[PDB]
Amino acid sequence: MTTITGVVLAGGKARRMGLVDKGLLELNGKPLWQHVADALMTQLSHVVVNANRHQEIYQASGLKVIEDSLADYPGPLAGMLSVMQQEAGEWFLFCPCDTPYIPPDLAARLNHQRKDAPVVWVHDGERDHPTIALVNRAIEPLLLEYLQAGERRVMVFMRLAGGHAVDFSDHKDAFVNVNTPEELARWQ
Ligand SMILES: [Li+]
Repeated sequence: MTTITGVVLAGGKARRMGLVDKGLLELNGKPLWQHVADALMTQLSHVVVNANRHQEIYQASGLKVIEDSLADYPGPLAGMLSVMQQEAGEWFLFCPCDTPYIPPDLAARLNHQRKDAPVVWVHDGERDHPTIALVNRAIEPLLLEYLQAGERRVMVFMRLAGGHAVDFSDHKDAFVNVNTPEELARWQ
């Protein structure tokens, strides 16, 4: 009943059981994934999180937690597809759990710039961020076919799907990501 569902991508898998859970690393007392979720909730009413470890911890802030299908597909696309299979509604705005400064015009600018394409993603002036992406429902069967073919490459898929980059180069540093606990330590 709203137009775009926001989605925090907190990562797959768990060949990572027993490793750092990056989305739960805290920045000024608040888990990174919640900084992303809170920024998406500024701009969208309905926001969910895709998480495959520590689900109970993710569930404690009261948002729906969506787990990957047993297919165990690789990479960020697998989370996107699991969310589309488990949520209704025609558009999704995905964002990884490690980019806590995303701006309040993310959804609005991606939508303004979509120009009829079924997918658009953020370019920050230096690089594409193809997991920060506004995706139409119609992508679901193409994603399923691509992952069932054993493919994983995110940019390749976005290109095959007819998407384009949207220029956010004027948003200084809104798209910086925390790659490691070492980097997080610097942003405190
Ligand atoms: Li653990």
